[PDB]
Amino acid sequence: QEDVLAKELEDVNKWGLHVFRIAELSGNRPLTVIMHTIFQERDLLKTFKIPVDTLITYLMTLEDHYHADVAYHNNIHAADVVQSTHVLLSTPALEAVFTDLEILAAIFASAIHDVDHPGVSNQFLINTNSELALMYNDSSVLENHHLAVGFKLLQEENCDIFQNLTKKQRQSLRKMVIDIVLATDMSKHMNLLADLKTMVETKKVTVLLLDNYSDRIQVLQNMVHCADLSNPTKPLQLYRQWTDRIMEEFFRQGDRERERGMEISPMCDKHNASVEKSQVGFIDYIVHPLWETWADLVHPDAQDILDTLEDNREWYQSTIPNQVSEFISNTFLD
Ligand SMILES: CCc1nc(Nc2ccc(CC(N)=O)cc2)nc(-c2cccc(Cl)c2)n1
Ligand SMILES: [Mg+2]
Ligand SMILES: [Mg+2]
Ligand SMILES: [Zn+2]
Repeated sequence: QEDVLAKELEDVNKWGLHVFRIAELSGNRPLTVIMHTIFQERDLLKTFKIPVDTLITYLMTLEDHYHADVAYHNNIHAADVVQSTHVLLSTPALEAVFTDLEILAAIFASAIHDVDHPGVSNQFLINTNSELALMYNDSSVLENHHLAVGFKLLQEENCDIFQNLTKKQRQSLRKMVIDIVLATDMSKHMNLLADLKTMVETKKVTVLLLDNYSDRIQVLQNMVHCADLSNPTKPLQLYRQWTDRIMEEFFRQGDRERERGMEISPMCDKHNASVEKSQVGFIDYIVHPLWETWADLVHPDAQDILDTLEDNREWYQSTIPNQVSEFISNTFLD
């Protein structure tokens, strides 16, 4: 089994890693083994003097605080966004652009970005007056929680993977990670995309040239957001599993809504679902516009990702036997 797991991990730098197989082979530890592999490959243990046992202990605890019973927002998703961010960081157009600390920030933000997700949306938590929505005053409720948990876990026994960073490095990493994870709040999508467009319009090359924090952090925010919305750009066997998982999670939120006598949210009604038309809409109004802009920023590095996305759209279009539009307006606008 150890030999087979290592053969799968050989694809860690490739778009389309068999992350589900890795989850099976690791005894459901895809986040831990993927993060460890990535930390080794990028020499981040040596650079930031992170003891290996400390890394593993944090990683295992982080992974335990992802909910295994939640169908999509679980440790397998987290592992995937980590690995996708890892690949995007190595695109040719960004060679030598980011420091090691910025790289660590992006990867760490990706690892914690959904930790302790309950499998229901921000709008559900707000509308049911949940404890979390009360704690966070209705704004980026989940994302503020993921951050709080991700950092609090560093305080458990032998979990402080940032113990040998300088005070300035810790502060700077924490500021970046907060900015990145808050930008994963889906309601920020349109503003993020607008800002990414504007940056592409004024971009300078030599490989991209990024002069200031503001431009660098924008690119990292968008990167991780692209990684979070990367499933439809993956090989179709992977995409299809991610779609089945997200619909299961949504339909479960619908069932909770139904039991409380609430109006069933768009995309959450298992009795009135249009899975394939809804993916086509998601790709057309959200994922293709974002990834086309990312592809411009890194031109021509992301051409194959775009082509896969377009092929994957045709497949869902071809398997069709209020809701999309209401879901989009409520989810991706401020
Ligand atoms: C198969 C990949 C996938 N991922 C995401 N990601 C996503 C969208 C919204 C949220 C917020 C939430 N409701 O939890 C979270 C993730 N959304 C979808 C989706 C599904 C149906 C319809 C739409 Cl517009 C989007 N599909
Ligand atoms: Mg999230
Ligand atoms: Mg409580
Ligand atoms: Zn996510």
